[PDB]
Amino acid sequence: EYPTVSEIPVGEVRLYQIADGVWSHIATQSFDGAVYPSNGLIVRDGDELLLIDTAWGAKNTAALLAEIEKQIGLPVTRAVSTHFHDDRVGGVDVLRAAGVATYASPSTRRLAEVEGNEIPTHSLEGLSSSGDAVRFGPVELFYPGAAHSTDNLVVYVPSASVLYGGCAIYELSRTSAGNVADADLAEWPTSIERIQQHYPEAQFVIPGHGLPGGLDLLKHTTNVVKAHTNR
Ligand SMILES: COc1ccc(O)c(-c2n[nH]c(=S)n2NCc2ccccc2C(=O)O)c1
Ligand SMILES: [Zn+2]
Ligand SMILES: [Zn+2]
Ligand SMILES: [Zn+2]
Repeated sequence: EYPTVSEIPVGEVRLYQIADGVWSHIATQSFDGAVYPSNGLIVRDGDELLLIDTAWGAKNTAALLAEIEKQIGLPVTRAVSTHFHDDRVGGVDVLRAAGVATYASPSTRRLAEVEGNEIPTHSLEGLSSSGDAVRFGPVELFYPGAAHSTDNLVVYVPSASVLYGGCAIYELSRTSAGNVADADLAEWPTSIERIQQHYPEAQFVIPGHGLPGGLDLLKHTTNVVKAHTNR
């Protein structure tokens, strides 16, 4: 039963094992009087944890580490932010203070710095060209090309067929485009095509926000992006 926007108060974080040593983390945040859910990933790396993305702010991210310290007991050693916006890097100073090594592509780090946002300390090399893939312990990092943002990465857990799409992939419940202020609408469908062509084997697909599904979430995102383009 995947945790939903309701059963999580803004300030709290729930974990949801997906497979052997793979969790999503689920948080909530208020924007413009509404409440939205947010997903990241946790991947066991021997006796320690890889974190993908913050829980959308300093308070939610301190809760996330406390919820990891109650429920799993292993130390987060590294974190990756999948793009430069506040829902992915907000909480990076909290991670750093606790001893977590924070990572992002040089492009994410430059865009975060221009935007004023928290800047992960470490640089991920070899992701500057669309279709680039690099190994990062128990996951592959993949730059599909510009989509939700010019810098957006996706993460694959070969051991488990878990594709974490971040904010480049929409949940089925989302039937209109969200925040596309920094998006490349022209390149978004091609970038999703590179994800399909690189990861046909994926069996679990986690959007940046809301429910996981199958690879149908890629075709869903393409349908929503194209409808928005033709507004
Ligand atoms: C200060 O934090 C914010 C506020 C508003 C925002 O749109 C964001 C944000 N930047 N990048 C993304 S993705 N953000 N969240 C977007 C969002 C949140 C919930 C549901 C759907 C979306 C979406 O626009 O795709 C971050
Ligand atoms: Zn964003
Ligand atoms: Zn997002
Ligand atoms: Zn659809």
